[PDB]
Amino acid sequence: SQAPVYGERLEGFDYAYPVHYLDFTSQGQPLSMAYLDVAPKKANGRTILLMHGKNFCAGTWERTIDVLADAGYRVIAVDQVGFCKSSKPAHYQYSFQQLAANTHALLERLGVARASVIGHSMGGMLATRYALLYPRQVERLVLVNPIGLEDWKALGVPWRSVDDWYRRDLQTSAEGIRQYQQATYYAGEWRPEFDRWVQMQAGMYRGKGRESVAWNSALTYDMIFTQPVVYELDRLQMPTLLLIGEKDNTAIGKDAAPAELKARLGNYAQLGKDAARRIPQATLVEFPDLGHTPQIQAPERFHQALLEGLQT
Ligand SMILES: [Cl-]
Ligand SMILES: [Cl-]
Repeated sequence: SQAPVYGERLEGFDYAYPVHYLDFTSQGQPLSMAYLDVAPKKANGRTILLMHGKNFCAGTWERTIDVLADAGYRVIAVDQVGFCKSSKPAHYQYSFQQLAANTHALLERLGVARASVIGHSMGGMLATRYALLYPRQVERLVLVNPIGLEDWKALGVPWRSVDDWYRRDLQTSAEGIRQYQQATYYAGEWRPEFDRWVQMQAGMYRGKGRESVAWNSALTYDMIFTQPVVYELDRLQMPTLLLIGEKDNTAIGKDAAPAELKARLGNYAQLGKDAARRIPQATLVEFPDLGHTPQIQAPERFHQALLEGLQT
């Protein structure tokens, strides 16, 4: 339907590639991580790991998967615990290290010794933590409009409790999602193909799993707010490519910030330059006219930059 209802683990919503699952135990819980694993026709000898944003899923990478597999990469796209088709635990203490370790464990089981890691938005923050933890196993890091290029709390963004994130998140609607995404993701543009991703998210808040979805969303908002990576960008040991749509204005808590602080948050035109300065081996690629999700807003241009930036 036009306002579809999806389950707690995105039951009813199809990814464009076959979905696999890995069962494991963490923090005393049985958990399941969904992932895509796509092989190239002719292997180039490299493997790519793709990490979704907070509000997107492994499936939202579909065009990037097609492009990279066609270029000869093995492509793995994983749904983190708390997200999408993976488990929504009743209880979990989230950290970027814990999620990175869960992912590292999956890559071990998939036989991957080393990968090039691409993270969008929250996935970028996570990819950063992954790269800090496992540098010998990350040959190249790519961050696509990552969050975490400024430490919001340190700028004066007011803290919100897990409980208050939870109550706020239960109000999520497709109308509200679209208002946010058209402005922040796509630089005021909209195309009908963007609607699939809005309804993917909105439909989880319609079903029987909506409280579990909201609770995990609250725990992961808390993780993003309390556990910055920005101070350690100077520790990154491999070449890092920053692909930044400069119309992005993403910042945690920007709507509860006073006007004077709103005006200063999420300035991606500056945040990219700042990150490039601090990362030892950085290459910055700016797209002046694209927003938070350049890979969806302008797929051909984004993919041409990414393929070239991945080359050794
Ligand atoms: Cl704080
Ligand atoms: Cl160190």
